[PDB]
Amino acid sequence: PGGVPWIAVGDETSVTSPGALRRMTSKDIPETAIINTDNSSGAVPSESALVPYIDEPLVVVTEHAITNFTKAEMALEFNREFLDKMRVLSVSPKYSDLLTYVDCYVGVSARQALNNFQKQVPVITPTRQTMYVDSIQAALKALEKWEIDLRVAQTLLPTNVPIGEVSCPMQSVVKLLDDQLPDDSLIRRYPKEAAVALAKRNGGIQWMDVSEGTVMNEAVNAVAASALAPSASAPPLEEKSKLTEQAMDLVTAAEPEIIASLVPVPAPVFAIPPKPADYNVRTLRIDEATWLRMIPKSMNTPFQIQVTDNTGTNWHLNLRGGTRVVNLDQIAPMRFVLDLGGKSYKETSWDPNGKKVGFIVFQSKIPFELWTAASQIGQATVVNYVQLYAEDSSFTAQSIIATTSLAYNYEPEQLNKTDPEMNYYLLATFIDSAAITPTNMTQPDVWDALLTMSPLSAGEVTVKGAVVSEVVPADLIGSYTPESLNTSLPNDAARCMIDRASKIAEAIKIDDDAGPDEYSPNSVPIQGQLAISQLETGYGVRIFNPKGILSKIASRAMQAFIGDPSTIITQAAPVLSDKNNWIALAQGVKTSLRTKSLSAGVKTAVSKLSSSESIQNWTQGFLDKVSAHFPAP
Amino acid sequence: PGGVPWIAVGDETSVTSPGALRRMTSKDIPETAIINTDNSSGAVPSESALVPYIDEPLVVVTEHAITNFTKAEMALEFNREFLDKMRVLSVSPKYSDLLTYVDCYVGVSARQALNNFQKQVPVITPTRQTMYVDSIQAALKALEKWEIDLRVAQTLLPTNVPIGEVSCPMQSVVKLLDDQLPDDSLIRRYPKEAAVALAKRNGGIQWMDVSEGTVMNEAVNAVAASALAPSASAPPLEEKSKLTEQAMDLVTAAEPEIIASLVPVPAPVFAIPPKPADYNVRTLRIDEATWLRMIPKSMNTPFQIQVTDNTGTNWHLNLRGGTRVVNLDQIAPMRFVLDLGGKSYKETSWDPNGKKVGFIVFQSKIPFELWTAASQIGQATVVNYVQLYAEDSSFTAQSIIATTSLAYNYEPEQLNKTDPEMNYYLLATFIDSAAITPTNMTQPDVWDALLTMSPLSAGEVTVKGAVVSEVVPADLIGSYTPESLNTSLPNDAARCMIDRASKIAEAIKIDDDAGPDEYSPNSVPIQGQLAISQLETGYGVRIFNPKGILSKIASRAMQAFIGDPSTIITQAAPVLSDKNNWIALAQGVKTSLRTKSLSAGVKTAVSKLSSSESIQNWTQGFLDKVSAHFPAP
Repeated sequence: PGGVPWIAVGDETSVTSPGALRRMTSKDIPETAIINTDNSSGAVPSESALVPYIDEPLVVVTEHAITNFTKAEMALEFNREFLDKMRVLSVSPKYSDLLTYVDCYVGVSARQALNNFQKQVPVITPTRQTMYVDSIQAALKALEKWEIDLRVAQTLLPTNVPIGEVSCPMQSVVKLLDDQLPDDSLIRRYPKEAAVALAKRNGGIQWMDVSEGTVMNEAVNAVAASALAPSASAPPLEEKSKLTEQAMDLVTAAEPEIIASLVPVPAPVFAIPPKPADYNVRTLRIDEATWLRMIPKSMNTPFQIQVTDNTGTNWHLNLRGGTRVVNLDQIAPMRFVLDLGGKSYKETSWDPNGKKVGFIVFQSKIPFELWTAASQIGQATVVNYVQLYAEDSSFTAQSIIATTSLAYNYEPEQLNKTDPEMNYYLLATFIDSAAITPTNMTQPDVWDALLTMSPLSAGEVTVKGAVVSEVVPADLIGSYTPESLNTSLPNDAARCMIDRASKIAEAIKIDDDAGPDEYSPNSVPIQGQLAISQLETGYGVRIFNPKGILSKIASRAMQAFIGDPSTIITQAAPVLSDKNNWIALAQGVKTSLRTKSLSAGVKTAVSKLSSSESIQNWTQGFLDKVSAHFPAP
Repeated sequence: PGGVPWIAVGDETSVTSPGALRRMTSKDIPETAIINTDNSSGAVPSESALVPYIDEPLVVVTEHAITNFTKAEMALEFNREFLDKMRVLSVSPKYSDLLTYVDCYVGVSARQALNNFQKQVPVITPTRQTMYVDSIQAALKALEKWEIDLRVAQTLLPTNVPIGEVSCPMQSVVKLLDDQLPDDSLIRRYPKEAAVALAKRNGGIQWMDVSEGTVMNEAVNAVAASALAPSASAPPLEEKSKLTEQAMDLVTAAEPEIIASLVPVPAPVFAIPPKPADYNVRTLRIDEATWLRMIPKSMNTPFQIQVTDNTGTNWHLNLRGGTRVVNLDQIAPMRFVLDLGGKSYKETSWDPNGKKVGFIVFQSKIPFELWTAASQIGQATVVNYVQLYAEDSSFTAQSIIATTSLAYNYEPEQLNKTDPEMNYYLLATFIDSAAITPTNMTQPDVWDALLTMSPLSAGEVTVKGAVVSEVVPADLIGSYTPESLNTSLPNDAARCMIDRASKIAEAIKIDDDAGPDEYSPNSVPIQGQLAISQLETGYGVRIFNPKGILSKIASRAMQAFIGDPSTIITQAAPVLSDKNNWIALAQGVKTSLRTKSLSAGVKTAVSKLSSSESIQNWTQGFLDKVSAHFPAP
């Protein structure tokens, strides 16, 4: 049943009673007290001075429990011949001898025990338990180095054949092990023990008995090894159970009820651990990356400003048309690592070497692109900076900046944006103490490098470059242009949904061994979602088609999904763009995987035996070599 | 008890029995049917063909129905002698006689009635109970003119006195009735019916009987009169058990636990119906009223823009420095109504008469402070406009503009706020069909007016001209300047803290009767907070003051709170600036009322008495005038 035994003190209490039950202890059951535990293996100190005599509680043991603590005992008992050599655990534990039975009220809380009066409930003290588990693990610790030697013996040459059977003279095989087992092995010390230890765990390996001249099968797990056997027709039962589980282990952890939701869904339950993303800021098309800002080009204006850092060091820099900043608002607190290294940045009178670059945060009410003077920038700070080095590269007659790792990360906490009229801008540019001539340096920024972007808030997701509290996974399907997707933020909705939906794809592969252009238990749900869409009364030019074609289209379309999951959100993909196609896929994945009955696909069934029979030939191939180079009298 | 009777069908059920019971019906107890009902008053017809012959549900009648429904009957019998004169209702209904005492499982639910079983329970059907009040109620209509003419007889001359007794010959007083009662009064027709009627409800009025030649008291409500009658030294009980009632009732409405909350509190629960406010935009200090936006001086330029109306009509209106607008953002929709009567707006080349003014709404990303051009208004629409009339005023030789009602109700769901850097502005200026010379009219705006803010919300509370969904009543104390209030919006937290604390302010006065510079149970919770504060060492110079000083300071301050409820949101209020003083007062009123024992103030107790015998003294002299001018033979 489970829980803890109880005793009744009310003497007139039946159910739902104030003070009916109390805990059972060792004064209630004197036997369940640690002086009456058998001193087998010498666990309890016999000398009377060291025994506590203080009461201890009682816990109920379930069936499955003893079913495992008994099983754990046999970990020792494969190696018993070796244990006796080590003079340890002479008498086996026998878990059940540690048990004890009462028929008293059983339960976790007394309210539940009050009506649970079982019979012959096994019981044990917590201290007697700890006396047991350590004993097993004690011997397991003792057998460690012996264990490795047994494995290296078995794995030196094939002791198991996947399918069928093989044969080889014994004197030949032991001799080949003589010169390859390490000298410091305990097979060297104790052969006769190892020999019977092997034969307990392999039906093939036997040992004829010199007494009566008899040889026999000795292994103990005969019932186990059957389920691991290919038949004349299909693979072993074991993995055929396993595989369909792992498919359901994925479809479960990918929680399809979310990725199918046609309703507003909060961001955190939909977000997953995102991945870093990479960009080259200069090269972007501005009309796409909606999270960028750019001071307009071609006005001739150009000026200088001075901004300090946390230390207060005053600097100088330029701003000019064409310069770009990121709009720090709603950038879903993020991280910036920019590597200027590998570019030239050399002017006719401005060498990049020696100068400094850095990040510059901004605060100014006027929108960024309307900046035209030093007055309106308002509040600004320099958060980080480095000093550059330049190196000559393969392209002869030039030099090239060495590696940089300008770091910075964004956190809304410090900024504390409460004024609904505030603006926030980040920018990487040359920085120096002295002023810069407006024409002696002519770059608009230094954003012409490699930018690696990494998220910090995994509980908040942007969509189309804009943060949002909730998302609707249904409506994302078939709404992205690959121009846009490359310019997406690393913690975008699709990013979390592309790989999450990819997680569905592995299941389909692990279940579907279908080739090109034929139906499949997971390609067919699309097919139904196609036929009915045809038959309705609608726009355009209607078209009928026989099911011979309709069936292929789904299979042709599904093969895309495993081939690339990201294509479903790509705009106007032939089949997967539509949502009704998408949903009908994400339910069959659940249902098909729940109706399989210990089966592999026809093509997987046929191939695996043939791949298996091929190996068995190679096993006799190796064994036949063992004999010729190690004969027998 | 109460609820519904239930009859049994299984007879073998104890608890959680699914359907053991069944709703009893009038057929099961055929005494509760309308063919057996006592037809006293003759309500139900007496012809078989005109009778429902259909059963009805049963409802249980509880103690408090019987005590009151019957008690309602007696209010009829106070006027029996006229009812009978009208030959109606010869037999009084006797509510209880329409019941039948049964014993069954009774309860609102069959579940709860399952174990709730009773004995001799009153039962009635709805139709029977409906008819009973109809019998009562139709008589109250019958006495629709009698009772009015009854009261005027009592109210024409003082029949009741607050204290003591008075006297006047009955011969005289009746003679005063005859010449001052309307000829149509029912008492003119039926003198003796009135005479018995008044004697039942007034002990003083007692009639001699010619047979026995005796006379005695007659009133039927002597116990009731003993509640409203004062003692020779104490006020009446009823009006005391009535005052403490009001005071508690006001506090429970004021919800002291909110206005004493030390942590954040949501807005819609906190706020209550607001009152319209008024401001003078031209006269507010632009720094104080943060909900204002205005163009700097010193630009030297001036420009005109075209804006369309909802009807597509186009209009021209000019702009300059100091032209104030209002930030429609963080306003929690208001009603903007504008009046112009009483101003001049007359210029050397601009006669305001005949022109038009209107509210113009702006939508731009560009912040209003940095406008200079006509291409950066953004989106505009003349949301409303009205014509102008002019008349001459007390100032000789110049006219004045007449009443205007230019109104617009701000409503954010129209604005469709979607851009975090978008901006909204509202203007009030002149509008003309064609262009207007920027020079001949040099008013920056018409914002010199009497604008009335009317809130369109109660769940939305602004603070310091800015909205917030979370208010902390503790921190509103000592945080408003005498100016900052006069810049706030009507839907402010303070005006919500004020108009609520007034009821707490009003609550005190009904109980408390202190005066100048003496303590009270309600001024004392302040005083407890003062001793401990000065006792602990603070900052500056520690000073010491005996308790006599503290006692006055608390009462004086509590007078100041009663004098002006709005004294606690101020800044630097001498005593009430601190929350601990405010908090302790808040919790102290609840105790001070619940711990009264039918008590009343000590000074008032004398005053109530002393005032009353003056009323008696006045009354007697007035009765004397009756005998002087209606002398009995």
